[PDB]
Formats: sequence, structure tokens, C-alpha cells
Amino acid sequence: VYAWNRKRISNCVADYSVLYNSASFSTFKCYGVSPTKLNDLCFTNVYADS
Amino acid sequence: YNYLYRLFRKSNLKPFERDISTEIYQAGSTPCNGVGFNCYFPLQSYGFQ
Repeated sequence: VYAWNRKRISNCVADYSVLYNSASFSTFKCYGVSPTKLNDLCFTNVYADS
Repeated sequence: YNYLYRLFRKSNLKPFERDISTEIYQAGSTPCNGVGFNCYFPLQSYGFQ
């Protein structure tokens, strides 16, 4: 966490529904947007920070 | 915490519709079961301080 890996995500279709189809995820916290709405939206870029 | 609002519903209210129901909301395949992951108690509070 002192040196977190960021991936730029671009030029692709984002099936966010996969990210809540699995029972394995202990916590799921969304901000500014609802998790159900994500498969409808479009964005200039996406950044995944881990 | 005496002041509350509904945050989730199956469909939007019509003009002057009133709905005090406490029943669990379902956001995915998860059945409500009086509780869960993508299922919610639909009422929330401001907690005014």
C-alpha cells in the first residue's frame, strides 16, 4: 500500500457485473455512482489502483 | 436518529404517493430473506448533530 500499482484501462468494454457475480468479494463500496448503473455508462479513461 | 428517508425502491414514487413499507430491497439475484450481499434494508437516517 505504500507503493500501490495503478493500471490504465482504455479502448475496451468493461463488464462491471462480473465484479459482483462472484460471492468471494468481502466488501464492495461505490462512490458518486451506483454499482447497478456501471454496465450502462461510458468514460474517457479508467484507472485501476491496487 | 428519529429522522429517516428511503434510499432504495423497486420503482419511483408518483406525485403525492406515500409509502412507509420496511420490506427488504433486492439489488441483484440475492433474495431479501429479512436481511445481504446486494440486498438492503431500504431506510436510512441523517443522525442530525
